[PDB]
Amino acid sequence: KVGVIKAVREATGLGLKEAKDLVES
Amino acid sequence: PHVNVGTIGHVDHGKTTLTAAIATVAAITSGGEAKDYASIDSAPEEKARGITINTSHVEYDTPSRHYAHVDCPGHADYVKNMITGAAQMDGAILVVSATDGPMPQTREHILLSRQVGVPYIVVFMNKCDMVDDEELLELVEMEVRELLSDYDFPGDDTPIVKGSATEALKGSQEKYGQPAVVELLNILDTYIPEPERDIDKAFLMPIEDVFSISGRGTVVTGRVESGIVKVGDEIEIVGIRDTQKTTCTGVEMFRKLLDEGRAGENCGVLLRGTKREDVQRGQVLAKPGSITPHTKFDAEVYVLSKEEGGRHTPFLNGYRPQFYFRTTDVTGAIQLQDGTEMVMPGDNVEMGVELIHPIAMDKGLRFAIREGGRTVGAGVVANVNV
Ligand SMILES: Nc1nc2c(ncn2[C@@H]2O[C@H](COP(=O)(O)OP(=O)(O)O)[C@@H](O)[C@H]2O)c(=O)[nH]1
Ligand SMILES: [Mg+2]
Repeated sequence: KVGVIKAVREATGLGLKEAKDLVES
Repeated sequence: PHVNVGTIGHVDHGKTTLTAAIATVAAITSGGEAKDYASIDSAPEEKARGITINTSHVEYDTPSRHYAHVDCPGHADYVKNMITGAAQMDGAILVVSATDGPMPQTREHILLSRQVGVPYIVVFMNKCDMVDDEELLELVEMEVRELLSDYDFPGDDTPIVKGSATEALKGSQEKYGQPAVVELLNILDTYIPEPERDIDKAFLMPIEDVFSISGRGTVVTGRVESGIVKVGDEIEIVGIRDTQKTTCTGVEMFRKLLDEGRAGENCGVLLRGTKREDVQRGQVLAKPGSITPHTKFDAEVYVLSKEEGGRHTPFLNGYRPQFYFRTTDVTGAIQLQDGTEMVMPGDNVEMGVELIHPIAMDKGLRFAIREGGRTVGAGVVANVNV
């Protein structure tokens, strides 16, 4: 989960909360 | 006592708001003052040593000791302040927003603190009032801990406190406000060791002028910047030439002897045996073994942009400007690393430097880079090699 969130954040340039919300959605 | 601190972190994360928060909370018991946000955000600009910096110098004290608090309104201002060392910060309050914590500004700020030599970082996270959740806060805490561990900082044992600067300014007694700034003050008063005094450091004195007195010997003048020198103290001459041994036979100021030469005062000191041409400006006097000379070293160099006077053209590998170490200029050849051929103005990276002759240096020493008398950058020694 943490790695996926970090990868998504690095890919989309969004914030931590937004990346986590997208990952959990 | 007196301690220098400051808030580092990403822009908009609330560094200025938090600085005002500690100001107002320390105003309890009149230790500080209720501080307006705008007054501190309007940092004055000082063009010291041909380098222009916006810095807001907040001051307050606690029952433990007085604090000098440093704030900058931008990344360039922070970088300039760290590298020119307007006020060395022995403690840094890493301001991390409760959301979007590990941004590249914080990424480079932690590395900059490591390079410049900030010994201790205390982590505080704000904007917790905008965050309703707990596991993402824990994830941010884990991220900042790992990032601190990534650059030689403790991380695992690094105190992390959680709050909200806006609530602290508002006056809410909720844990994320005044209680949060109150513990943060506690970690500032406990975790940060009392910094060493100049007079407590090992003796060192750069040599500015070399005299000779009949019947007395060789006199070298300069401001002692650490420790104490007394008659009978064994001292060594380190710098341009190879290290030479001598012994103190007298410390005098205005043709009158002093009991000892302390740090911060421009005393003159007599040397035993050494001749007037065996010593010259640029060399330092130091306790034997305290410092060593080096020609090759790695330094965190900030290249001034044209806005600070600076320079029109970028740095490049093989550029050999003059390097100024406290009393002397020495030609050093810039040596970049792999994948850095061009070094843009206004940036800061780590380069290797090879001086034409050795200079007494150790990690943490600061120097100016110039050509033609125009400052083209500033630096700080991060590693010395033989
Ligand atoms: N809700 C909330 N807002 C904050 C907090 N800290 C800062 N802010 C807001 O974020 C803005 C920018 O923060 P600031 O201190 O100016 O960051 P800096 O300019 O980089 O030092 C401020 O104008 C505040 O209104 C906080 O703890 N909680
Ligand atoms: Mg600011």
